[PDB]
Amino acid sequence: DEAGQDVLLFVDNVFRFTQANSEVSALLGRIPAAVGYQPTLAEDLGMLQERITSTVKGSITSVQAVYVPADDITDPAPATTFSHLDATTVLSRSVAEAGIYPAVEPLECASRIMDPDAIDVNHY
Amino acid sequence: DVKQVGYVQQIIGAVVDVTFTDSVPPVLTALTVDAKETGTLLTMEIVQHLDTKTARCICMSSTDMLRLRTPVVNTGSQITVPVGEATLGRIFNVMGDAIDQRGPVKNKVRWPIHRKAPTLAEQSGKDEVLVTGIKVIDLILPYCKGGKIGLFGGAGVGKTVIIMELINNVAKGHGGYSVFAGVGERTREGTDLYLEMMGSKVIDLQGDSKCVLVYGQMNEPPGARARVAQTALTMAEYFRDEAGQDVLLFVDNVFRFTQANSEVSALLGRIPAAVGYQPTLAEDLGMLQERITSTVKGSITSVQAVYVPADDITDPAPATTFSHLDATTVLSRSVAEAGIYPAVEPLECASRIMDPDAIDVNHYNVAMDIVEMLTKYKELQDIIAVLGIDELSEEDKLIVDRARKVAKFMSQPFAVAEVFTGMKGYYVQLEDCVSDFGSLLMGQCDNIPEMAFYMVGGLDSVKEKAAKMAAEAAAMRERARKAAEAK
Amino acid sequence: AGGKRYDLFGYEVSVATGPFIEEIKKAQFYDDAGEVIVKMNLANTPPDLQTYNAVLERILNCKSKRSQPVKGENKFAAMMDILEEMDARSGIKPNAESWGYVLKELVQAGDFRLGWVCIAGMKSLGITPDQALVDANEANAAKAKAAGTDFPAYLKKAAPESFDTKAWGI
Amino acid sequence: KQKIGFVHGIDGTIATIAPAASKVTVPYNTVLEIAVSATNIANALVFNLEKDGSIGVILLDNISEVRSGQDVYATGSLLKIPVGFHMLGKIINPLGKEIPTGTKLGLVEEMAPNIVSRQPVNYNLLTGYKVIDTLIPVGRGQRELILGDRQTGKTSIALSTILNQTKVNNEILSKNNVLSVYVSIGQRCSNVARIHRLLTEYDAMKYCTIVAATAADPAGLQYLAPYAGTTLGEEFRNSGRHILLVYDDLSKQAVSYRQISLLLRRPPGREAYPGDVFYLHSRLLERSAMMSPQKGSGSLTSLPIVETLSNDVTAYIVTNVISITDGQIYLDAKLFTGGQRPAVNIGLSVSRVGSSAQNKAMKKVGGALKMLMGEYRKMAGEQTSGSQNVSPVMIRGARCLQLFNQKGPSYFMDAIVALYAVTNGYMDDVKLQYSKFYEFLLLNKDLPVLYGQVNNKYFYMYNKNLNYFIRYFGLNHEILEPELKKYIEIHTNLFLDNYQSRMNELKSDEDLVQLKNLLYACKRTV
Ligand SMILES: Nc1ncnc2c1ncn2[C@@H]1O[C@H](COP(=O)(O)OP(=O)(O)OP(=O)(O)O)[C@@H](O)[C@H]1O
Ligand SMILES: COCCOCCOCCOc1ccc(C(C)(C)CC(C)(C)C)cc1
Ligand SMILES: [Mg+2]
Repeated sequence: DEAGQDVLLFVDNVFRFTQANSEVSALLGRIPAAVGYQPTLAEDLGMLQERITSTVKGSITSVQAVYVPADDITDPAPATTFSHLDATTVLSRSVAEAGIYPAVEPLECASRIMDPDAIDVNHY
Repeated sequence: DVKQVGYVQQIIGAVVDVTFTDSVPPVLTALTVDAKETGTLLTMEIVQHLDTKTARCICMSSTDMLRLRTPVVNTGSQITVPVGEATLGRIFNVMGDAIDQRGPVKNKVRWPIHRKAPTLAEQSGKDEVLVTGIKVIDLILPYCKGGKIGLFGGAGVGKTVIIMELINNVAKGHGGYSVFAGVGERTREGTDLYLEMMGSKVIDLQGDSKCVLVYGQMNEPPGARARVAQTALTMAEYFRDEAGQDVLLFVDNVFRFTQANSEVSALLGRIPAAVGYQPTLAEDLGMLQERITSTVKGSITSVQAVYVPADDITDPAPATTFSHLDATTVLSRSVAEAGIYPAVEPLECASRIMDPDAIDVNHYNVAMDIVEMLTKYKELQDIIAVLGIDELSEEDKLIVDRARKVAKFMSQPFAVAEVFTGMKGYYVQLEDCVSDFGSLLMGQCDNIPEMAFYMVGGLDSVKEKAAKMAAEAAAMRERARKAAEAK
Repeated sequence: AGGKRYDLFGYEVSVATGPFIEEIKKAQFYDDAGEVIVKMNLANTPPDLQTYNAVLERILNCKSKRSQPVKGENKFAAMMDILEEMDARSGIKPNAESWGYVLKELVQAGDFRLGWVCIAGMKSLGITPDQALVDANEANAAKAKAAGTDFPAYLKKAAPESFDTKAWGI
Repeated sequence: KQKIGFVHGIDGTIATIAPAASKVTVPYNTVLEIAVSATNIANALVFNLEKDGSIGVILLDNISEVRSGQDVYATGSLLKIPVGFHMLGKIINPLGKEIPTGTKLGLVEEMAPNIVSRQPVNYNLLTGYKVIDTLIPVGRGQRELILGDRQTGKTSIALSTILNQTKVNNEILSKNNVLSVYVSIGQRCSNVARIHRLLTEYDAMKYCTIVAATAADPAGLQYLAPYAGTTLGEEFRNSGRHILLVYDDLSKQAVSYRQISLLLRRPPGREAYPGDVFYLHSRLLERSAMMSPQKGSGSLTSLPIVETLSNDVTAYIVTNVISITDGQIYLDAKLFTGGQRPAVNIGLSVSRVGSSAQNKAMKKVGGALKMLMGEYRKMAGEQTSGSQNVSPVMIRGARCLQLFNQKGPSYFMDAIVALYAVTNGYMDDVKLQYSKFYEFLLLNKDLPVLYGQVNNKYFYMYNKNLNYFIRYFGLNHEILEPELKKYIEIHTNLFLDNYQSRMNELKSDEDLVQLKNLLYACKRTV
């Protein structure tokens, strides 16, 4: 806002922010939701994820890491993080054990600016 | 004499609590508050006493704009529903308030909704057969009077046409009316089912209708949908007892009758036992089914559609439902696409009354022989596609002919669709049907071709079609011979 | 006078569509006319064939769809949507008095090709089209044939031999 | 103004109330105006009542400005938003507050129409995609689900279904113009901006409003986004208009209802949801309808989106919405990655409204495609990875699958002819690679008009006012059938001779890439 500069915002990681409030939700008296998470997880994460966004003044090029426990994508914490991103990079044990790094599964991940018009046509 | 009044004390969703100053009314007792307050009439049935003067009551409509400590009128009893001839050709919600816009309903008396089940003395242990008129059912799956039946069908399998025909036949054969229960019914299907009952004259507005309709729709809370089948079944117990006759009770998916009660038990706070169904699963389901029984005075049969979530039979809702059923009228899209209508797959179906202790011996042996035949035909069908019909022996290809004849002979028309498709319908009796299949089984009608049995009823009816086919082909030969000889 | 008409569910339905037709003929723009069929429906007084044809009269005789201009406006599609509404949705069938309006528009607009479809369809349904408009349609056809307006110009242009995405104008 | 009480406690978005000494009754679903300051006010809603006198309340705005001890005034009226034709151009907030960008009031919760106030679906809603409008057609008043995992094309279907409706509603009367309402629940606030810019780019916002309840918004405001959208659609129904209504998405709406209900200590259930969360979506989707001629003959269609996870459909919400909806659409990522876009799975995708929605020209065509694809699967499933199959079914079906691939909607005229060519065998000599170039030349260009073949009085694919004859008479009609065949035959011969011959001769490095890019552009524009 003030300096008008461009910014990088690396985060390791967004999931520990989630379970930090999960460890307290029981003490607060909020009824827990499914897998052991707080009921206000999606709202609480959205109040942070929306702050991370470019404006007319500047641009934050954030990067986030997420822990997928047991390699289960169905966990609501990652699943709620899907909406709040543009490049949902995904890594997999299966590619990693094969000796391939970065252990990316290109089929399970897809970006937003993978368009015909935003980027070159040959690239697409 | 005067009437009792109570005061609300809390509202949590559909749940409402009602303080009194005297003895609380009984459980399941209905409590009305005038329409001036909420804007519309409002009924709530007591479920759960909390103290000597409080009465938790589940609400069947939306309790929006309901202030606190509003007056609440005790009806003196539970939900009194209409009953009678005037009920026919109409639609009723849970409270018996007609929703078809077709003026009032001129009924004499109005019976309560939670009637106790028939005593053991009122029962009739003699297992009887309901002559459906649909040979496919009657042969392999005799609908037992006072019994529960399963109907498994999605879209485009003739489910509607079956239930329409059942209404017609039971209206003329057994002289008995019917009743429909849409539990969690899509409100679109209410129109698509009420209008089919106008083209088929099952609901003759300017005449004598046959079926009652009861639509508890998805837009209604679960306190209503859970109390629907009791309504549609109370309509039927009048016809059972007073009119002294037999009745059908069609139930749109029982899965949605179970889900709604699960929701009620959740709202009340009752700990869900299992996957999420209420702890009172079998109780709330059995209080319904045990009223669906034969009697000395009549009968109520119930054709019940059942949804199987995830195709798993082990789930408590299907599993508890199956423990009450007696027959399973399965429907398949495969046979339907193969021209067969009704689209019944007899081998995967089953029945309980298939026992000569219940039915006569000929009806049993003939049916079991057909099951043997069509089973063998399935095996040989797995061989023909691999090897070829020429691979088969002379004994096998004969039953490969007769099984095809049988399967084509199961195809029956319907008087319901007589206006739509044009062809007549055939109400075929029970004993005549057994002699027909016994002829086709004993080989004494084998010279007849296959397609003659397609979409007919009764052996006495196909022979006109066989003669028609032969005469038609002979006329085509006499046309071709003289058209070629003239030139 | 007017025979009985019944809804789907059998309730009696009104036929006195008189005053609504005058309400249509006074419609200065042919989108206020379509907004009268709503009131006719909401009054349990659905539209008759004569009503739809009054609407087509205004779709033809009016100058524009609404007070302010509109992008992509078209009188023809309006009329034909009324016909698909009359036939398929409602069941009422058109008459010669309806295809007349539909044909006059294609003559005024000069789209001579679609006119011959209307001539080939009026003759399939058993209708006698006015020869005045057939002569005018053939006149516009020959007219356009002289000046190369028979087809537009952007189609007669030679195709690119190169398989470049830019040459084809994608 | 006379108050009812004062706030007692808050749990994030949730609040609690303590009644004043003057014990006054408060209704159950009304609005409570909280006096956060002397001027600013925090709207709210009653969600439960209690014996002792208290009100658990959901807060819809200005949550941070809430403090215990504040005064709390009551309106005595349900929630309601502005309503009318003065809203079609503008994004909004489910309280009606217009969101910026660089009278008549309607109730959020009204009872849906009864059966007598309805009509069986008879008219189609063209998504612009051949897939849907052929095999699982969407009617008006036909609520139809859109399932799939993340990033499959759900929002794109519901967003192209709007863009197709711009070319027509300009032409046709303003009674038959299906309008639209996009509804974003829990989506990122920038997605709404991209939708705004996109629909503004194609002049689709003149007939399309948007309801925005972002992830930063309260759960109670995400809870009421679809209700607000529906209430806007309801006057359009009551004014005889047609109207569409999209939800992106309901799976987040249920998270919001969970949040509310659990924090206000409602009894939980499966997946920690309450019992009446099936009833939640039934309060909503049943408001979709095809109304009766006593009710203007309007319609409200629904395209509710529901995100699955690992292709699960046994999930609670998915189970529920499938139990509610009048069909479904099922998108798959295994096909989205394989160049099949929109990536339907046609067997799992269903429209119980099969033909009553389709047009006269569409019943024959799509009825042939069912009889083509049901066979294409029995053959394609059993054949190897390496078998060559020369059969009319596999040929026509594979070329049809290529035609099903297209970015953005398609005009009806364009959708029919390209499929009539396949089912009747005209698109057999071409290759599976060059099918979209065949279609691009057939529809937009006109080869016989170019190459002199003009033995066709009227039938050409440049006018685009011709589909209103197809919709009426149908292509099986005698006048359109032979001309159709001639245009397709001549186009096919000219293609197979002039173009398909030059193509295979391009055995170079840069020419083949210059061609590959062409085909993958034809896929987009067509
Ligand atoms: N027919 C198509 N051809 C090419 N790309 C397509 C097609 N349909 C959709 N896409 C692409 O799919 C991507 C995602 O579309 P969309 O946002 O509708 O998916 P989504 O499942 O809603 O995503 P999210 O899960 O983030 O909501 C876009 O980048 C879009 O370009
Ligand atoms: C001996 O007489 C037995 C008569 O039984 C009558 C009651 O039968 C209960 C029905 O039980 C079933 C069992 C399996 C199924 C299947 C698995 C075929 C259903 C399916 C395919 C939809 C999952 C359906 C009903
Ligand atoms: Mg999306």
